[PDB]
Order: sequence, then C-alpha cells, then structure tokens
Amino acid sequence: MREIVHIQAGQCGNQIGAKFWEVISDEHGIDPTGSYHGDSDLQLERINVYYNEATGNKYVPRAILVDLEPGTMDSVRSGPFGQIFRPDNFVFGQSGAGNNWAKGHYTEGAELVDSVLDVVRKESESCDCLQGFQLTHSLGGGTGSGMGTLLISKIREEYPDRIMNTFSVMPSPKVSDTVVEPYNATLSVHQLVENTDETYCIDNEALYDICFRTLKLTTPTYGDLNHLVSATMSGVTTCLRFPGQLNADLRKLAVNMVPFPRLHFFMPGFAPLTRALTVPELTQQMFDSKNMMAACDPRHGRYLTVAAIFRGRMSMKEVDEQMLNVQNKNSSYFVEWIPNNVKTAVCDIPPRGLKMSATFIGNSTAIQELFKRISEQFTAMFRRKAFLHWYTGEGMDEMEFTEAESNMNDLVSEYQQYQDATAD
Amino acid sequence: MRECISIHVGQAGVQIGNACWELYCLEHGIQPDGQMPSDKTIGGGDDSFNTFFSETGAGKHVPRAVFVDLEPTVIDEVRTGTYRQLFHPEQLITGKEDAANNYARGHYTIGKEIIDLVLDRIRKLADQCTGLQGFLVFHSFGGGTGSGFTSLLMERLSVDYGKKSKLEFSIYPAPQVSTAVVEPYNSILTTHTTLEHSDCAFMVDNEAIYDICRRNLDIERPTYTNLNRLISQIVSSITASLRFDGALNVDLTEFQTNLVPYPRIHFPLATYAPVISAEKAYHEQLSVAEITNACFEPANQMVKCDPRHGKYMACCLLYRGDVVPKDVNAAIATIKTKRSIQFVDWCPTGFKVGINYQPPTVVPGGDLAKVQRAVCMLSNTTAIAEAWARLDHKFDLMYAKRAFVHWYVGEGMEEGEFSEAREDMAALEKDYEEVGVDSV
Amino acid sequence: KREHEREVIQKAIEENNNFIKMAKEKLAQKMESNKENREAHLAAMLERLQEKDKHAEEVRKNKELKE
Ligand SMILES: C=C1C[C@@H]2CC[C@@]34C[C@H]5O[C@H]6[C@@H](O3)[C@H]3O[C@H](CC[C@@H]3O[C@H]6[C@H]5O4)CC(=O)C[C@@H]3[C@@H](OC)[C@@H](C[C@H](O)CN)O[C@H]3C[C@H]3O[C@@H](CC[C@@H]1O2)C[C@@H](C)C3=C
Ligand SMILES: Nc1nc2c(ncn2[C@@H]2O[C@H](COP(=O)(O)OP(=O)(O)OP(=O)(O)O)[C@@H](O)[C@H]2O)c(=O)[nH]1
Ligand SMILES: Nc1nc2c(ncn2[C@@H]2O[C@H](COP(=O)(O)OP(=O)(O)O)[C@@H](O)[C@H]2O)c(=O)[nH]1
Ligand SMILES: [Ca+2]
Ligand SMILES: [Ca+2]
Ligand SMILES: [Mg+2]
Repeated sequence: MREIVHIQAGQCGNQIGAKFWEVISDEHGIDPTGSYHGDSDLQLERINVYYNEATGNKYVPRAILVDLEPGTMDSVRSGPFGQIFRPDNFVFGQSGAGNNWAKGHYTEGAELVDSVLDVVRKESESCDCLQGFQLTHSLGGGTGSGMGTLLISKIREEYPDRIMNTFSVMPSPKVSDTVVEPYNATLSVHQLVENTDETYCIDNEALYDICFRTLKLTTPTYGDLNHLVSATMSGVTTCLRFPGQLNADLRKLAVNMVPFPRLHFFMPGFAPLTRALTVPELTQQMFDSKNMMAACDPRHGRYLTVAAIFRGRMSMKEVDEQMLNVQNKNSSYFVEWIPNNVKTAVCDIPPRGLKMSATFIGNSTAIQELFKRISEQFTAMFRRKAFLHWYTGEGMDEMEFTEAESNMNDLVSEYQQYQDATAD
Repeated sequence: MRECISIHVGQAGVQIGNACWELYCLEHGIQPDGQMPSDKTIGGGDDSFNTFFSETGAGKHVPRAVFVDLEPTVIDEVRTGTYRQLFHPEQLITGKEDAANNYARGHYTIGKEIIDLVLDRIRKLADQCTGLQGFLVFHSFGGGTGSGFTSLLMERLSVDYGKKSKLEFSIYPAPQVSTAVVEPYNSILTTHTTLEHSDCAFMVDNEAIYDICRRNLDIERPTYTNLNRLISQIVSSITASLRFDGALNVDLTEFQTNLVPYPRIHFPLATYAPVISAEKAYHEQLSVAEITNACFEPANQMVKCDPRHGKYMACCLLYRGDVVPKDVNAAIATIKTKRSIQFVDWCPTGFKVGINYQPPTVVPGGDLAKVQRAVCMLSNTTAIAEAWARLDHKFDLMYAKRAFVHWYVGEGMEEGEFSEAREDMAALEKDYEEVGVDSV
Repeated sequence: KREHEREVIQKAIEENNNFIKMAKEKLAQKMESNKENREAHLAAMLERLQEKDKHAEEVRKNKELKE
C-alpha cells in the first residue's frame, strides 16, 4: 500500500477538510462509524491510501486536525462523520492566531507544532510505504496560513523525500474583508514556493463568482463555496483513490505536472457545475474559464501541463477524440516545447448525484493573474507600511515582508518567461 | 540444452509476459497447473519446448522466467491469477515503491535496492540449464522501471554472464496510451545505456499496434489486453523456431546472423500477418501469397516507418502452419517484381525463410481469428531510424528548456548523462545513414 | 601457425574479460557519482530548512527583547 497522511489546519482547513472526508467516505462506502457497506469491490481496492483499517473491520481516516483554538474542531466532532476521526489526532491550543500569520508560524504555532509532529510521526510510522502529505488550509487566516506553512517545513525536514501536497484557499475581498489577508497570503506563498511539490489553488474569488454569476445564487454561503471545493477535491484525488494507470500516486502526478520545481501551482476545474451532459459538453466546459476554481483566464496564458479526469460510464473513444479536438483547435494555448503534455484518466465510478463528470487540473502560466491580484493588494498596504505592528511585534522585521513580496514577484515573471518561450 | 531465460521488467514487460506465457501454454498443451499430458518423459527432457520450460519430478512444466517490478500490484495479479500455479513464488519479484516514471529512480534510487535479489533469482534459473543460450528481456521504454531498471539489469548481466546473448522486446511509446510526459527522456536514456549490452532488440511501437487493433480488428478503443495479445502472437512467431522442431525449421540465431551486420545495427523491423477478426476470416482462406504480400504493407509493421523510403540489409520470413516452400518461393518472386524492395549493395538480396508446421493458436475470448497459416517478417531496414528521429525530436524540444530535468538531477543524475545519451542517439542515426550509402 | 592459433584464442578471452571489466568499472563509478549527488541534494535541502529554524529563533528572541 502507498499511504497518504492528511492534515487540516485552521478554521477553513478543518471545514473543507471535513467535507472532503464526508464526500470520499460516501464514495468508498464507509459510514460515520467507520464501517463499510458498499456495493463495489472497487471501493476497497485502494482504500488504504486514505484510511487505516482498525480491528472490527473499522476504517479510520489517516487524518490530523489542527488549530490554535478549540472551537472549530468541536463543530467537526459534532458534525456528521465527526466520530469517525481518531480522538488522539485532535490537536488544538487555546490562545489562537487571530488572523496573524506571525503568531501561527513563529509564536503560538511554534509552541504547538511539536505536539502535531508527534501525531504525524505516529501515523507515518504505521505506513507500509508512505507516499507523502496533503494539507488543507486557507492563506488568509493566521493559523492555517502561518502554522500550516510551518508544519510543511517541519514535516519536510523529517521526510525530505516524500511528496508535499496542499489545498490552498486564496483570499478574496468579495468573501472576506479581514484586510490583513493579503499579508498572510503573500507570506504563505513565499513558503509554498520553496517547500511544496504541488499546490491546488482554491480561489475564493473564483468560488464566489461561480456561485453568484453561474449558479445564480445571490448571497452565497461558505456551504456553497465548500460544496465546489469538496467536489473539486474529490475529483483531483480520484486517480489516487481508485484503480488506474495514469497519475495513480502523488509523485507520478508531480512528474507529469511540474516541469520546473517552483512552477507547481495548479488551476483546478470541474464540470458540470451544480439532463446529463455529453462528452463533448463535459470536455468544452472543463476547459472553460467559467469552470475554473482559480480566477484566471487560461486564454490569457499557455498550458505547460494538464491532467484531465472523466468519471462515469461513457465512451472512451469519444473522450479521446474530444481531448484531441480540444488541443488541436487550441494549439496556440499549449506550449510546443512540451510534447503530449495533456494526460487523460477515466474512472467508471461517478461522484454522488452525477451520472458523469470531468475534473480539470491545469498548470497554466495564466495563474500569474491570481498572484498579481494578491501582490497588488499586498503592495497597496506595504508601501504605506500599514498594519505591520501585528507582525513586527511578534519578532518579524520588514526584511521578511520584502523578500516574500519579491519572491512572489519572481514567480510571476518566471511564468511569463516560459509563457513567452518558443521552440525556434 | 539451449535454454532461454525470459526476464519481464515493469508493468508493460510483466503484462506482456502474462500474455506470452499463456499463449505458450496453449501452443504446447500445458495446463494452468503446469501439467502436460502429452509429455511422457517425467522430471525432464531434451524436447524443443524445454528451451522455455523446465520440469519438476511431479510433472510440472515451469517457465524459465523471472518477473520483476518496483511495485507489487501488477505482479500480484499474476500471484493470484489463473496461472498462479505455473510460477514458483521466487520467480515473481516485487518492491513497494515504483520508479514514478523516472529513469533515475529505476536505475539508481529504487533499483539498486532490489538488483542483487533479482540477479540471485536469475542465477538460480541459470543453474538449472545445461546449455544456456541467452536472455529475452521484455520492458517498456517510457516507464521508470522499464527504462531505468532494465538498463541496470542489462549492465549487470553483461558482467555476470559476459557476452552471452541478450535479446530485447522493447515497448516504444505512443500518445494514445502513454502515462508520462518524460517518456522521451526515459527512452533516450535507456537506449544509450543498453545499446552496448544488447545483441538484438525488437522494438514494438504501441501506436502501430494500437492502429492495427482499430483498423484490422475493429476495436474502437484498444486496451493493453488487446495490444498484448497481438504482441504475444508476434513474440510467439519469433520464438517458435526455438520451441518447436521441424524439417523446414530455421533457428532464430540463424536469422540473427543475417539481421545484425554490425553490433549497433541490431534493431529488426517486425511485420506480422494476417491480423483479422473471426467475422472476416470466415469463408476467407488467406493463402501464402496473400499473407506474404501483407508483410510489405507498412500498415502491418510493428514500428511506424517507411521501408519503401529506405534500404534493406536483410529480409527474413518466419512462417508457421500449413506452408510449403513451393508456394513461398512463388510468392516471393511476385513480390520482388511488384514491391519497392531496394537492398544495399554490400548484402545479398535473397529472403531467409523458415517454416514451423504447428499452426497459430489463439487465446479463448480473444480478438484474433484462428488461421491455418501466419507469417512474421523480420527485416533490417534503414527506415527503422525514423523511430529514433521522432523520439529524438521530442527529447530536444523539452531538453532545450531543461523541462522536468530537475526530477532526474534530484535523484543524483547529471545533465551530462542527458547530452551524452542524446549524442549517442545522434551517432546511431548517422550509423544508419552510412550503412545505406552505396559502396565507393 | 600453432602460435597464431594460441594468440587468437587468447585475444578472444582477453577482449571478453576486458568487456566485463570495463562494464563493471563504469557501473561502479556511475553508482558512486549518483550516490554523492543525491546525498548532496538532500544535504542542501535540509541545510536550507535548518536556516529557517535558526531564523525562527532570531524572531522569537527578537520578540522578548522588544518587550
Ligand atoms: C459576516 C459573517 C459572519 C460569518 C464570518 C465567518 C468567517 C469565517 C472565517 O473567515 C473570515 C471571514 O468569515 C471574515 O468575514 C468578515 C468578517 C471577519 C470574518 O473572519 C474570518 C472567519 O469568520 C465579514 C465578511 O467578509 C462578510 C462578507 C462581506 O463581504 C465582504 C459582506 C458584505 C460587506 O458587508 C460589505 N462591505 O458580505 C459577506 C459575504 C460572505 O458572507 C458569509 C456569511 C456571513 C459571515 O459569516 C458567507 C460568505 C461565503 C460570503 C459570501
Ligand atoms: N503494449 C503495452 N504497453 C504497456 C503496457 N503497460 C504499460 N505500457 C506502456 O509502457 C509505458 C509506461 O511504462 P510502464 O511499463 O507502465 O512503467 P514501469 O515499467 O512499471 O515503471 P514505473 O511504473 O515508472 O516504476 C507507457 O508507454 C505504456 O503505454 C502493456 O501492458 N502493454
Ligand atoms: N471556501 C472557504 N473559505 C473559508 C472557509 N472558512 C474560512 N475561509 C476563508 O479563510 C480566510 C480566513 O482564514 P481562517 O481559516 O478563518 O483563519 P485560520 O483559522 O487562522 O486558518 C478567509 O479569507 C475566508 O474567506 C470555508 O469554510 N470555506
Ligand atoms: Ca519431459
Ligand atoms: Ca465500429
Ligand atoms: Mg509501474
């Protein structure tokens, strides 16, 4: 078996993290008590990837819940599938982060990190052959952003040759007005660039726009946004969770998706957004900007690599033809110096509710638009040196803020570089 | 004597091995439990099928084979499958973590942890042989294990068995069923490293096999099962001379003498006919002339290339089934005068012909029609180099930007190994150009 | 002619032994270089992470001093 260790930190981290476990548990046919009652043997084929098998035929999620306050993990324990998590894997403090990245990464977070590492170590030592780690967190808040990135560095120090994967929720003024969020995001991206192998950019700006402008629901809730997030997380992990040939593990995925180490921030997509859709319809929609979970127009850049995942009973001949048709009629948007850079997977088992669906994972240079949006908000405050006493008071100086800013600026320019590169 | 040991490396090599050994058992009347009622000599023998099968005192016939993969899931299917009783547990070797489509991991990081064990198991097979002829190695170009671990094994085998012959069956990558963007890297790397250690290599173009399944068998979206069963028929035709005996039979080593004019020029183009569905073979007897003619139809080749635009250095015809030399010679005469067959001036123009009387067999539930006769053409043509050119071009596109190279460097490799491997491929292309030029 | 016959058989033996020898040496040097390189890359990675730990110390140390 090739196990994955799941970590969720902060409010957003535990929120979308719990939804993830609720969703895939249903797909693999396990109830809130950890018991299996499925109808297909395909459900238990690779269930050890995310679940530990305890005696009594119980399946316990290989998951670690973390936060600097007890509140969030209480609602998790009380929520559905709450009792399925291992009690000792609940690690939380009392102080809190208060939307302060410095407190999460240097102060409060540092005092709790060893306790978390102990749990990670217990889980990792029980693995037949550890794959790596996946982290769910936001970049806007203080705990998930600050302590989350700290946990990545610490884990990477004890597991240097394992794959580090994150599901990062990017901040947006349309959803949260905490104001210091652009700071927490930039400081986080500074960390993610150096210490993650692959990061799914879950953009709250994109999530809101989809709920408002597409799903036509005014005053969307976090339940609505997280519904898209859980649908996305289910899709991008399908190849890891079921029998398959393509991108069946984290490292093979990273090798197909990451041509240069720093360029590992992915644009996820999903179709259809919620008669059933045809394959041509699924295909065209998934490559559409309105179906992107990151607020970036792919036609404003070029694809370095792409991973597509179709789910449900459908014609694989139709899929192959349509995927070929998309690349042919849009050749301009795919870099020519990476031949055959679009890979396709097909899983018979559909997600809940849908007859068939498609999930998009793109490494597009157009992702620079997301960082530019953050960078502009960052510089709007930092040029004034505003609100910096939150961080300087924790021991930080202006040096780190500047370096984080320029490093993210470097990342943007590096995307532009390979976007402008040609074969001749 | 004259035993042959087969080594199946990585998923492609393992699954193709499953197909071949199943086909072998049906051809020789060997049951899934390894028993063979027709074999009266118990515990051993000197029969032709003994080149590929050993025997126990309990009358079991066991494949002279080793299966190896850096992960367990593919070989586990063999361990718990229909032919599980056929193999001794130690013939099936697996690790826990695979090469992740990375030559470096297959040859170095992960490979080095299991290479000694693999060599030990191979040694046990070799010790059972009274006159070991050589090795048949099955593997993909694109996979991390197929590329990386194969190269390591071939190098180690040269050390432990000297110049004892090593033949390759190599799966050439195609976009319709590829799983990694870096397969051109892995392909150039393994071809460079292995080139000095292989005496003869049969490349199988997956795209070529894919198209043949769609066109001739009318399979909308061919699976590995479809491809492998076709590949097995071709592999079977190539080894038929070693496993059977007949008055008109010509050994594979015979064709090999003609097929390899220089050490590095050892990549024969295979072509197989007839490939036809049961629905279309019904009421449709395909004569010697017809299947022979099909061998010169480029659409029936194992590798996509145009021999009509190259030069021949050798041409071998491997027939099996109801075939007589009279009809073969008549068919060849017609083809010579109606085909684009140009030989280099430094080789003879005759066709090497071998006939095995036992007709082709098919696996139950298969796609191929059971025919009375079949033929496999092995030609040495300069056009095979086109396959190198296509890979080399994809290699150049990515390497000029150093794309994905950090994955290899991170596992201990250097860029110098990339440029060195690519240079060797350049020289190989030149070699194939020079041998084709007319003599001064 | 007897001597030439001995030289040919000896030459065949030598070139086979030399092929084995060269392949053995080339494989040994490749394995060693690859081992050094990969360990050097791990060492560099860990060292960078060590630098972060040291930096975090200077941050917390800088906090208590400012108080
Ligand atoms: C209020 C509340 C209270 C509660 C806050 C929950 C939360 C989650 C955590 O992330 C952080 C955020 O939320 C932070 O939210 C901020 C305070 C700190 C709080 O601080 C943290 C934490 O608090 C408050 C907001 O940003 C609320 C938004 C603000 O749009 C800018 C307002 C219009 C504005 O008044 C005009 N200028 O419409 C609201 C639009 C959003 O409503 C929410 C529901 C209402 C919202 O649930 C659903 C999302 C999916 C959304 C679409
Ligand atoms: N014809 C055929 N090709 C296959 C088969 N399995 C894999 N391939 C091809 O082999 C290439 C991928 O290499 P694999 O053999 O699957 O990988 P591997 O040797 O197991 O190495 P790693 O998994 O990376 O450790 C792709 O080009 C596939 O199309 C098969 O069963 N039949
Ligand atoms: N999509 C989504 N975003 C969230 C959720 N909870 C918080 N966020 C976002 O996360 C940011 C605040 O981070 P938060 O998790 O509350 O702080 P933390 O507890 O210190 O990690 C805000 O920009 C919110 O928009 C959630 O359940 N779903
Ligand atoms: Ca016998
Ligand atoms: Ca049809
Ligand atoms: Mg494999």
